[PDB]
Amino acid sequence: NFTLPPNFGKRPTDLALSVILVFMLFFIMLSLGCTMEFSKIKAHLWKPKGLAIALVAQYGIMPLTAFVLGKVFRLKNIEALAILVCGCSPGGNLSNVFSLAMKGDMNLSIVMTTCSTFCALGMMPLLLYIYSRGIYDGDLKDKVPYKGIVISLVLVLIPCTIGIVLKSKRPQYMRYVIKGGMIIILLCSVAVTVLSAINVGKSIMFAMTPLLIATSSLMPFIGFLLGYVLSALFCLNGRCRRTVSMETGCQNVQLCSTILNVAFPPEVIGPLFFFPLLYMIFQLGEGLLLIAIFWCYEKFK
Amino acid sequence: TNLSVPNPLGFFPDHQLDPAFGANSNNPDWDFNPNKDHWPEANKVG
Amino acid sequence: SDIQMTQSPSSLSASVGDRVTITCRASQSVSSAVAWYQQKPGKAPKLLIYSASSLYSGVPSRFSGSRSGTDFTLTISSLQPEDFATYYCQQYRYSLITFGQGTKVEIKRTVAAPSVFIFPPSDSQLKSGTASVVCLLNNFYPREAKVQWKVDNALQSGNSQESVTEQDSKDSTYSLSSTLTLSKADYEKHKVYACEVTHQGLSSPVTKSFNR
Amino acid sequence: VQLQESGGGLVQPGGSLRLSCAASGRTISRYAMSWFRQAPGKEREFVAVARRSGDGAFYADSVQGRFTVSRDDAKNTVYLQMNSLKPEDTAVYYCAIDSDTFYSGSYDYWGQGTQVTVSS
Amino acid sequence: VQLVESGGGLVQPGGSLRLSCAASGFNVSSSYIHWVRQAPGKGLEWVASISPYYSYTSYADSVKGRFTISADTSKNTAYLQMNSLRAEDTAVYYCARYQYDYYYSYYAGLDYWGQGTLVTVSSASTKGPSVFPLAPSSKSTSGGTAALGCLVKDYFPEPVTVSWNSGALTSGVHTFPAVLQSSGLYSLSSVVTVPSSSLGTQTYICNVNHKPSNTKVDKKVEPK
Repeated sequence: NFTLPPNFGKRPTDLALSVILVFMLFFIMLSLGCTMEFSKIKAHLWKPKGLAIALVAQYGIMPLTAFVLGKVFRLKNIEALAILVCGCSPGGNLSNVFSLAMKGDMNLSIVMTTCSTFCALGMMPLLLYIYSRGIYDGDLKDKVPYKGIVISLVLVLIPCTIGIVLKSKRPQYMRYVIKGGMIIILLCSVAVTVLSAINVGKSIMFAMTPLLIATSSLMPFIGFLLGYVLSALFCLNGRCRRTVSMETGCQNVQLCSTILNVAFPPEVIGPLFFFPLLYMIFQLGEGLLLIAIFWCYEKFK
Repeated sequence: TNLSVPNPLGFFPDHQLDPAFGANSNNPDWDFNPNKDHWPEANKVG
Repeated sequence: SDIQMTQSPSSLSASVGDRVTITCRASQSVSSAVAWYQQKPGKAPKLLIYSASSLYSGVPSRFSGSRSGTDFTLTISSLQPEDFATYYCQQYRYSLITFGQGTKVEIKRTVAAPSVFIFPPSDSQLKSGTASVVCLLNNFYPREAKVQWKVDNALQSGNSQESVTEQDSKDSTYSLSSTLTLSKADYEKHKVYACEVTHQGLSSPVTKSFNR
Repeated sequence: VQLQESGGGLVQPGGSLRLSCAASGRTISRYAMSWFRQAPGKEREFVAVARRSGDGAFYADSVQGRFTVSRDDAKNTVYLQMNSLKPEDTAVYYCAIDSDTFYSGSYDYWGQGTQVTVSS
Repeated sequence: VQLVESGGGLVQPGGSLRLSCAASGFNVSSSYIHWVRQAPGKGLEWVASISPYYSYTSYADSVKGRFTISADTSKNTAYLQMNSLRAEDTAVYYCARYQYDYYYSYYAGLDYWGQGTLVTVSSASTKGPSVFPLAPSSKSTSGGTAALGCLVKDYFPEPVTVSWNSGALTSGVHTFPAVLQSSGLYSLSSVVTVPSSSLGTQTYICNVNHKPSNTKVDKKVEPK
């Protein structure tokens, strides 16, 4: 009894949103390119101590948390499979923003996200095959976008490199560039919120089951907490710990949405078409809440 | 059977870094898996 | 990418009151999503069993279903005179539905040797410009025969067609006619025409020939 | 390829026998056998055919309801089990194998056969 | 509950035809309508499916990109539209529903099928059949059995009726199925048997009819 509004995915508003998101990505990456340095990235890649910790934390906490949340809340097979697919996904590129708002080591946020989206090529089908047994009796190894992952990695690294060279060579226009980036990001965010609201309409009221909301709100917080705790167990300096926490918590959500749609028909998925959106709107909320808490603490310290 | 170019800041299937933006239009050629799975074990808690 | 089915018995023959077991095997795990149809000749298919174990309403109690991993079977407790038809196997747990090859249950009786006749082309057809030679196989029960055309101890291929009638109502026996169609030059060039027909009930092939 | 037929003898009317033939050439799985009776100096006639494994056991018309045919995949041997013998069954029973996978009837290799006579 | 098809006919290769499935007794806006094709003398094959509620549509591998299936919830019909019809698409087309099971939540057998409309594609045109009598041999298993015959050739339209002595001969009459020649036409054979008592000392003639034309040929089969 769940059906999306007619002609979903092809109306002009959805095209407007899908074009606005690309400008979001380009200008966010260009702005973040004004913080990183090539020499420090080379140092962080030639002395891998926080990078391995980030990889271990992400790929040993997020999939296991997804599996445990599926087995504890007594979810359906399709819901548990969606959660598990949304767990093994790479770190994504919101971790860079959340580690910028918390005074992290930006150069390492780029090593962990590029390396953990290139290790994803190998470790996403492996973890899916290891964990999906007893849930799905099928092949999910040929539906992972390998070529898409590589192309996305290169296309995401391009604007960051542009920003890095701009900072290194011509710092005269850096202030204007960063101000324009911030204002464009703000405008495109105000655009995205209202455009997504109009696009979704009343069809989201069918995708707010208490189990779905509870799991999609408990997964990112547990990711944050466990990433921070495990990074602190290895006595890191206080900034790498926050970067690791905010890279373990945040996930590349679009991969789950493009895998579920390829594997399953629109009627089997049902309300789970909106679960990636719930994950995004809860991880944004938790990131903002933690940023506010951190800044309130830093004021008093 | 999946050549979608994912967008990190995305939450819908039609959020891809393709300049042609053919996913939002008709005949979107990004999922070459016409043999979907209608599996009946999708409402069982086990 | 399609999910093939390998329905094992092709032309199972069982008389009235026997037991029939048709086995359908899926190349991939299709869970419990197999259905069995019974298409009588000349009519639309009906539904007998769905989910590979249940029973569609109205079907008599003779039929049954089973599933053993990926192996599906259909069992008829006791054959009836209206149970002789073609049965198919289906799948559900995939978008592209694939049927089965089909099992034709036909009546059983004693083996009867065929009667072979030949017919030279008629004069009117000869003056029309074509020469068609027809060899008839009359009233042979086991429908497995090979017809070979021979002229001057030479064998043709790719220039003959054959059609087999269904089981007779009373005698329950078949009938096959093989036709050789030739151009005028080929017909006039050769001298003798013979047909070689082989059958299980025939110790040695019987050859019928005619001279122009 | 070659084969030999065992059994063969004289029995009272209404008796039974186990006319059998092994296969010393090769395996008979994927192939088929059949039995042929040879009336003395009259003709060659067909009595029973063994199809492939679990496919059919077609018999002739005269022997239907009395005879029985079984096959051994492991030993490559078939048995022509008879029942309620009559003087009309006096013949030298021959053997052959079908060389076609689709039961065409291309009986290539025959056998020597055994003489069976019903003694009243 | 019943499904009815319409639109079956003759289509030249490369042409287009529309098949309608006038569903009655339920609503297509929620059902799951299928199209199943049976080639002449072959097993069932799958063509295309529609789920109008979710607007999810899937086609088979052989007809992917040439067949288009639609639904009309206003008129309660399902349409299959074909383009570039190859010569191998001649078959009978069935419209099938999709049963739903409530005790075990998933689809069940395709319960209801339509009668089916014969779609035949070929570049030939209607032509009357030609009758070539098959003269029985004087020495052809001489005794109590003599074989006659009467062969009809080179007619395109599939239906054709054959009878002997205007239905007065129904003993051992065999009417073989029509066989498609490589030329694009059809040829059929009819055989009867007689006690060979001077060929039954009676007149034996064919009675071949052809509705898609105007032909009634009564050829007298005489011994050679």
